[PDB]
Amino acid sequence: YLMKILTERGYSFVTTAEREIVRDIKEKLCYVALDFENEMATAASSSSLEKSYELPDGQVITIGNERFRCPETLFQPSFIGMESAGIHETTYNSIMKCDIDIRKDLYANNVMSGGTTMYPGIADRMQKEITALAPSTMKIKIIAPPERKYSVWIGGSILASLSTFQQMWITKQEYDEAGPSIVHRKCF
Amino acid sequence: TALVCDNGSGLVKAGFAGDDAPRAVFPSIVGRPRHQGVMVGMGQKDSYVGDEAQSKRGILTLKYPIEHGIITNWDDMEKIWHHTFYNELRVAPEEHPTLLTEAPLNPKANREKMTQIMFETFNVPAMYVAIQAVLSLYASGRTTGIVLDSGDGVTHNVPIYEGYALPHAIMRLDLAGRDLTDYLMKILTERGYSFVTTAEREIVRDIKEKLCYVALDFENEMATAASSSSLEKSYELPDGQVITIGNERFRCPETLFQPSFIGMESAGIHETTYNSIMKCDIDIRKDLYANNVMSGGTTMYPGIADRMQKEITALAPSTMKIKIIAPPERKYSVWIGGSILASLSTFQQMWITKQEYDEAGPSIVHRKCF
Amino acid sequence: RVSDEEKVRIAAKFITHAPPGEFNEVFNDVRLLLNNDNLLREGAAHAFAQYNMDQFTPVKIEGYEDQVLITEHGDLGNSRFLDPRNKISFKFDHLRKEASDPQPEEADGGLKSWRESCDSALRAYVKDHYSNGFCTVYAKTIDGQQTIIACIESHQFQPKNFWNGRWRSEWKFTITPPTAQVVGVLKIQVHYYEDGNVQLVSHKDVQDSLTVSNEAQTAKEFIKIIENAENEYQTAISENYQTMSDTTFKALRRQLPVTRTKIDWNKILSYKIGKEMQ
Amino acid sequence: SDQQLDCALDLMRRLPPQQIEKNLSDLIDLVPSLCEDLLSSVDQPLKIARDKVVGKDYLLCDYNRDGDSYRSPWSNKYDPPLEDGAMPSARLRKLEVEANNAFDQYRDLYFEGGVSSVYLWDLDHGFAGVILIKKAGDGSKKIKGCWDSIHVVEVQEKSSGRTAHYKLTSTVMLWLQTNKSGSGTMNLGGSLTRQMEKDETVSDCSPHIANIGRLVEDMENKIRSTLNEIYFGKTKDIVNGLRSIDAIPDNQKFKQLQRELSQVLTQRQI
Ligand SMILES: Nc1ncnc2c1ncn2[C@@H]1O[C@H](COP(=O)(O)OP(=O)(O)O)[C@@H](O)[C@H]1O
Ligand SMILES: [Mg+2]
Repeated sequence: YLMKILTERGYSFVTTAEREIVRDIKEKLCYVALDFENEMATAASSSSLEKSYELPDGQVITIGNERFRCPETLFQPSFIGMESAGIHETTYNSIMKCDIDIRKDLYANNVMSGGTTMYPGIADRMQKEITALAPSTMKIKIIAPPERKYSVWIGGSILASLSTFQQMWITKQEYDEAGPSIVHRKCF
Repeated sequence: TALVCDNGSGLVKAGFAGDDAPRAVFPSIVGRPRHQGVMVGMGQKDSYVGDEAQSKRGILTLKYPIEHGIITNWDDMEKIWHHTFYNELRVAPEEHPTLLTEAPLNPKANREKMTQIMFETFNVPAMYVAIQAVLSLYASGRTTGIVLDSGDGVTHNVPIYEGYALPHAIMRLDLAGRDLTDYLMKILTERGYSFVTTAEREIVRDIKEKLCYVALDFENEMATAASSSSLEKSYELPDGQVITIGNERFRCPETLFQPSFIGMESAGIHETTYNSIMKCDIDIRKDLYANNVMSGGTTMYPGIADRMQKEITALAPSTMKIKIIAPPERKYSVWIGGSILASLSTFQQMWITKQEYDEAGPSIVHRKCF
Repeated sequence: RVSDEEKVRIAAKFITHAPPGEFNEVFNDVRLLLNNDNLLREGAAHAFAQYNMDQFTPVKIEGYEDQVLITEHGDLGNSRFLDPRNKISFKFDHLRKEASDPQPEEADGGLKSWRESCDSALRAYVKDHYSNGFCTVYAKTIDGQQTIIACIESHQFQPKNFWNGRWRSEWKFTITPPTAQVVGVLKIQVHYYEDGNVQLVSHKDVQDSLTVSNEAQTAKEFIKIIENAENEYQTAISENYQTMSDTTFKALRRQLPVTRTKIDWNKILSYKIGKEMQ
Repeated sequence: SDQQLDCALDLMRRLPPQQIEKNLSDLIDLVPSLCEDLLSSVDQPLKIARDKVVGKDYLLCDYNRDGDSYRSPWSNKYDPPLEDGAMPSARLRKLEVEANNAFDQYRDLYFEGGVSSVYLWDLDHGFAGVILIKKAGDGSKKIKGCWDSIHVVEVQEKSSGRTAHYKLTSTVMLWLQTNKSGSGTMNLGGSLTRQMEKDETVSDCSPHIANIGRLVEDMENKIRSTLNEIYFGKTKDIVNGLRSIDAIPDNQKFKQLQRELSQVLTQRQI
């Protein structure tokens, strides 16, 4: 989507090598706005949100409001034509499909993981959206660790270093006896 | 000429009282545009109702006004009733009394707002509200028995003795064909098929209506499905792709008998029926066991009568005769019973007219009406 | 063995804990387990009277209608009781529950104008709400002041359908102008034993106040507070039955686990692993 | 003789199901001759003992009793310490530890607390087991009541071991008490007893523990649904049938044309 909307300023990226360049631009320059309409208004009003980036051939590009339109698709999936709800609404629907007595602890222990949760505005925006969706007497805490780009691996090392996980492996003899369908029996 | 309208959670069945079949059967959906309109030589509406939504669902977001039996959106229900009265029946609602249906064990404000909307916006000479399972028993030519009414939003077990429903034994299960469609959408992801959009939900509904069935023995059917590909069936998508399902044909309706498949606390329809029978007095239990009547479209799976017979025979005492009646027209059975009730001679003095509503207000339906 | 006095005491305990309707079966059980008729007929004879005075037993007398209630408030001694409406005294047989010797009795005229006004409205209320309902109104002086006691009873003994039930209600207020305190004790006991066994015992104490005026208005106020207490008690019992499976029964055994699914018995260690990481 | 035993059973059957131990304590001093008879034929709340070696509680019944001592399932030792007691075989003990672990997880998932015990012993061809579950209410969270459950399983093998026959019988005792402002006190208690038989295939994909736990789980869910719907619902109906709002001489005003509608509908159907 950033590759598509970079053509508004005349920057055309086509090949699969240039997709890596656009990904690097997204990792370096994009951020999540707290309020999208006020951010669009202050981007149109003044040239104070623009940033510059240098291409591998030395050319310099500048983006002003593509910085927060690119991760707005996580909150408004209709930008790429998708009918689904945002990540905040998906979180609220996941909490509302649980038991009613455990929703307090689920609302207080929201954990963000992965590389797409590394934009430097996403925790406050998610807090505002969930606090809008949740009832007014509930406490909402969203936890974003600084090392959350590698969090599946750390918990995997924790799980693999445990004494009671050593019986949960799928051994070779079990694969020989049961074929490649025991992974639906021993693994969740 | 009276009007019989069955506003279900998934379909609307409306027609004239006295006919043997409904004249307008259309889906209860409102579609709204999703994309950018670029051509100006076009009709370019903003809301599509019924079949016009289903013929345009690829550029539309579909909404059901009724969710789990209760009415969530009243503007969309107004649109549904307007399309029913003026476009599918071509009638004037100022001249015809209208019979309406309502699921049992429902909030009273739903009936209040139903009467208020039908008397203030679509002004009728008279109106009446009836229970759906009682009409389904009336359409089957009997006055005593238990009705299993499973549709798009609710499943109900209603026992009726001498034309009167027994309200202390009415059982409600919040599982019907919409939950089965969503569970089929969930379990088609195992074979690699992704269905997300509201338009593709109708495709999965068509798949469920076309290919699914009820296994007599679930464990043996899962054993035979994992031994050979004799149960795999193919379906052709609207875009020409061919999908194949082998054991999702009987796992999806098993949520009717094992409701924990979608994460619901209640018991299956067989235990629900046995509980509804067992709450009644002993001298009517023989008549209720002998007169099991199925109703609605969710009872149209081609294995449900034999399975229900086996399970109720297992639950009941061994000296009890179990007979389950599944009429071939049970997709239209509330409407036929409403047609029978509205064409009776003594029913014509049970209409709630407009003058009594003026003298009473939006609370007469709890005293003159059931 | 143990002394016969201890056996009499525990037989009286067994008799006084009998469910409504089931008296003759309990009597048969104790008379077949004790195997001594002479210690049962006279050694424990106040147990039968105490059970009849607690269960609010209605007895149909010869002649007049509206079977009267056997309470401890209308006890005359030598197994005699009184009827405040019929102005009569009779002898009650607890074993066969039979009324005999209906000798006339005369009460003082002070507690008469304040009694019939409450009695007529209480009979109207019991006819209006209770199906098989009986009611009695007593009026007597205890703490230097006359007071009114109301007793309401309804039983629905159906042994062929394997269940019995009983509603009892007692109300009391001391007549003293300009205001008085009403105190009510409400009891329900239900037994149902078709294929297994289930019992319900419940009681509620309600305290309120009312103003004091002429007899008709204070009778109407007494009926009004009785209605507004018992209606809320029955509605609260129904709403408590509505939310049993989510609040109180879930505290003993849940219907489904918190995963909302049945247990995968091939993956017990996968449930056990998740609690070992603080 | 036997008539006295039947009278005692019918006496304590219709006693309130909250004081079963207290009512049984002062019933047995009446006739202390059939004390050994009725204690193997009535249902009682379970007893909790503590294994000091492993630090866990374990339930006491008549299937782990050797005279007066009781065998612990966690440490396989008696308390008080005797010698040459009744013991399972090594295969049976290896089955029993897995059964105790699985039913501990079952008790954690479904009961969220309480004591569970599983005891196994050998038969002529198969093996039998008793599963005891006890849960009392949490006093810190203002819950008063108790649940007791006894399940007896008999397993008969079929030589080759492809399939096996399971027979289950269950007894559940229960009581609850709530104290609320609008309702006062509310006591509800009773007991149910049910049976089940089923033949099932046994392999590496489904051992004996999975089959027994599946049968016990289905039976417990069925008994809980039956207790909530049939019995408490009948009690609610009896309560509503004793006293009624929507007055009896006033609720017949809206049942006048209903009789005419019913009779002309029966005319139409005939
Ligand atoms: N042949 C069929 N097999 C299984 N389900 C069906 C079949 N035909 C219709 N249904 C289901 O019946 C449901 C609606 O039936 P019906 O009771 O007539 O409408 P409503 O529920 O709105 O009253 C639909 O959700 C549909 O999935
Ligand atoms: Mg319907």
